Amino acid sequence: KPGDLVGVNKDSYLILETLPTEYDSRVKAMEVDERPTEQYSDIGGLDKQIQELVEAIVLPMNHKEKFENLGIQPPKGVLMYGPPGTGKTLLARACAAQTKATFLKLAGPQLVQMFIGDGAKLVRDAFALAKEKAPSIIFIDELDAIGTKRFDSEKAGDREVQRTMLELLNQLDGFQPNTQVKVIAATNRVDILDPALLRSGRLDRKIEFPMPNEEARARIM
Amino acid sequence: KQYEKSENDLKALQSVGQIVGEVLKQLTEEKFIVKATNGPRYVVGCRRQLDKSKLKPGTRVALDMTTLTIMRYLPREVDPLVYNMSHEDPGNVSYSEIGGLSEQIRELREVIELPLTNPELFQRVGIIPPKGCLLYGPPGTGKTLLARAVASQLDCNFLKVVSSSIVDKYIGESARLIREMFNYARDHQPCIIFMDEIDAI
Amino acid sequence: APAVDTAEQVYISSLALLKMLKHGRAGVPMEVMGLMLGEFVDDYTVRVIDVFAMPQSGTGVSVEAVDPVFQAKMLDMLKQTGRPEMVVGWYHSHPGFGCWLSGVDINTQQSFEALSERAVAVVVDPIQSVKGKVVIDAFRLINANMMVLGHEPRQTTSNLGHLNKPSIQALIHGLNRHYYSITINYRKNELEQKMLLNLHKKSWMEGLTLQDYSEHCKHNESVVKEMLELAKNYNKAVEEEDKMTPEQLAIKNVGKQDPKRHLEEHVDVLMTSNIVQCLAAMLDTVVFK
Amino acid sequence: IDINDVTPNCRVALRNDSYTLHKILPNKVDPLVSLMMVEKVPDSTYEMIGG
Amino acid sequence: GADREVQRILLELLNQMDGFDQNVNVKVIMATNRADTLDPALLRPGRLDRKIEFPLPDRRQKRLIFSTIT
Repeated sequence: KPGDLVGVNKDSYLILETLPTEYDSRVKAMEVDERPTEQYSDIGGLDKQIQELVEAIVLPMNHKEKFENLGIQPPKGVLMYGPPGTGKTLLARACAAQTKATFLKLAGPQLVQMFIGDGAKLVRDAFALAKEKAPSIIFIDELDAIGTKRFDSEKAGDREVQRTMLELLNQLDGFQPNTQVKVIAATNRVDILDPALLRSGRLDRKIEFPMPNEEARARIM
Repeated sequence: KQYEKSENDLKALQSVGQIVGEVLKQLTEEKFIVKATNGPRYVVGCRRQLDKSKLKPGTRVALDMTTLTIMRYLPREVDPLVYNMSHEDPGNVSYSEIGGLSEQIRELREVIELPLTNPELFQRVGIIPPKGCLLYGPPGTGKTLLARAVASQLDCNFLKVVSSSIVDKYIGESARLIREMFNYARDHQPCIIFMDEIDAI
Repeated sequence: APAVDTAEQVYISSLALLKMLKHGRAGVPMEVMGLMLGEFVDDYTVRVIDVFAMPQSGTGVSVEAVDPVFQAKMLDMLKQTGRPEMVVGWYHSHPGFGCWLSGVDINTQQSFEALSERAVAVVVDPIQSVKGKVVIDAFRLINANMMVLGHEPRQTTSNLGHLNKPSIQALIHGLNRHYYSITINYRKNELEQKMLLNLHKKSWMEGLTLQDYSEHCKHNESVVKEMLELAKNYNKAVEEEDKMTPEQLAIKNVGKQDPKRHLEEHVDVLMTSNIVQCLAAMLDTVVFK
Repeated sequence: IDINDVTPNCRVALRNDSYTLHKILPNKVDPLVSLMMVEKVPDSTYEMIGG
Repeated sequence: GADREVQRILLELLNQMDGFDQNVNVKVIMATNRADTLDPALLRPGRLDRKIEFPLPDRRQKRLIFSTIT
C-alpha cells in the first residue's frame, strides 16, 4: 500500500519482495544498547525529587493495569529543570533499571541536522521507532537545541529548527500515543524554553532540582 | 496458480523496464507528445489496438521503454502520501472529550459542515461560503484536537496532513504534495482538508 | 567445434513477405509471432510459401505463444485445399527490439530446431527498422563456441552473408553469437509484380473530370494574391546574393524562406492546374455531343 | 578531426564513446558578457542628461 | 542544488524575454507586492518601459467598491 517500501531491480525491473520499514542512519548511530545502572544510591540525597520521578515514570510502566483502574492518562513526558551537577544523568540510569524498559538516547542537536527538510523527518522517525521497540522512555538531552518559538522573525531565523519544534509537538499529541512513549526531559533552564513545549500535556510534572543539601553531599561522598 | 503470477513478470522484461509518462498534448491521432514522470519529454506512438480516445492530459499513459509506443492506459496521478492522509481520518477523540469549547465548535460547523450537505443555503443569501478556516490559540487549548475529533465522529473523507515535514530540500518534490491535496478533494467531493502545523509553511 | 552442418537459405515468396510485414505492424509494440508454411527442396533451400499467425499475447515470442489448437485446426483444413504444407520454420516480429533475439526467444527458436533442424526464426521490424528495404534477418541459431573458434563460417558455406545495424554495438554482438545474417533471396516474377503495381481504375472517370468554373477562379485568385507577398523580397534577391554560404545567405537576403523557390513553385502549380481543367472541359464538349 | 581541441579555454564538442573530443565549437560565451545581455540595460545619448 | 535551479530558470526567462521585441508579442506582466524579497536585478528597466503604480484608495474610491460586494 502507498508509502510502504519495496525493492525493484535497477537493471531490469521486477519487485523482488516487499521490504519492511527503514529508519535513517543519522538517528541510528545516536542509539544505545542500554548502559549499566547507577541507581538512586550513587546519586546521594535528592530524596523529594526521586519520589516525584518514580511516581510519574516507573510505577505506570510496571503496574500499568492499576493505572488504568485509577483512570488516569500516564504521563506524556515529565520535565527535569534546574542547575547541572544535581545528578540528572545518574538519575536517568536509575529510572531505566526500575521500569525494565529501553531508554532511547536522543540528542536535541542530532534532530536538527545539515540536510534541509530531512531534519524534520528525523524527529518523526525517532519517536516512531520508540513505539516499535516496545513501550519506551526517551531520554532527551538538551532540548534547547530543537527551538524556542517566539518567532515573528522578519529576517531568516533558520527554520530547520522551526520544523523540528512543531513535529515534536505532533508526536506528543494523541494522533499517536503518549501513554506508550514517555519523555524524560533534561534541560538546564526553563527560561530558555518556550511555553509551547512546557504546557501540562506535553510535560506533565515539573520537577525542580535544587543543588544538594548538606546531608546530600555527605551521602554523595 | 503459481504459473499465472510468473507470467506477468516476463511482460516487463520483454519491454525492458516499463516507464510511466503522461500525454502532454495530442499532436495527431498516431503521434502524441508525452512528458515523462521519469525525465525526458518524448514523441510517442500508440498501439493499433489501443484507442486514442481514452488518453487525456489529465491522466497517465505507459510507454514501452525501447520503442516509445504507448502500450496502454493508466489511471489519474495521485501521490503515495495523499492515500495515507485520506486513511488517517479516524485518529480517535470523541465529541465528549472536546466539550466546553462548544461555543467555538458551533462557529467551525457553519464554515465546514454546511456547504457539504447543501451549498444552497448560502446560495439563497447570494454569497459564496467564506474561504479558508484558520484555527489559532494559546498552547494546550486543543485547536488540533477539535479539527481531528469532529472528522472522526462524522467519519467523512478528511485528509489529515502534517505540513511540518512536508517541505524538503528537494526542488520540485515539495511542490507536488501541496497541489495534490487540493485537486484530490475536488474529486472526492464532498471533502475536508485540514493541514496541522502549517505554521511551518 | 566440429560438426558437419549446412546453412539454410531462406527463399521468401512475395505473398509470404507481405503477410510478415502485415503481422508485424499490427502487433505494435508488443512482440507477436507465427508459424511459416513451405517446402523443403534441394539440400539447403527452405522456401516460405505463406505465413499464418499464432495469437497476439503479451506473452508473445514464447513457446506458450504457440497454440496447439490453431496448428491442428489449420492442418485438417489445409488437407482439403490440396496443399498440406510442411512447417519450414517460424517467423516472429520484434517491434520492441531490432534483430537481436530476446532471452525467451532463443529457447523458442530451439524447440523449432528439434522438430525440423531446417528451422529458422525471421525477425520482422517495422518501427525498430532503419531501412525501408524491409529490415529482416534470418537465424538458424547455433551456440556461442561455434563463433569463438571460427567454426561457424565453415558450416555456413553456400552463403554470401551481410551485416546491418538497426541499433548499435549491442545488436551486433547478439547477431554474431547467433548465426549472423544468412542470405535471403526472393521468389518473385512479373504476374505478382503486376498485382502490386495497381491503384485505381477509377482514373477512367477522373482524367476527364473538371470542376465548377467558380472553383477555377478560386484557385487562380489564391495564387496571384500569394505571389504579391513574396515579390518584395525578390527584388533584394536579384540585386544581391553574392554570398554562396548557406547560413549567411539565410539571414542576408531572406535566403531561407526564399522568394525564388516558392514563386517558381507557385507559377508551376498554377500553370498545370489551369491546363488540365481547361483541357478536359473542351474534350468532353466535343465528344459527348 | 581537429587538432585545436587540445587548445585550453576553448568550448569543445564531444562525441561520446569514451567522452572523446570532436572539434572546438566556434561559438563561445563567458558569464561576464551574458550579465550585460540578460539585463538589457538602457543606453542613452548625451542629449537625455543634456541641458 | 535547490538554490541553483531557480537561478537558472530565471536567467533563461530573462533571455527569452528579450526575444519578444522582434515579433508582435507583448512582454511578461508580473506583480511585486513585497520588493524586498525580490531581486533589484528584476526591477531594472530596458525590458520594462511602463511601470504601473497602484496606491491606497482614498474615501470616494473606496465607497464604490463597497457597493459592488454588498
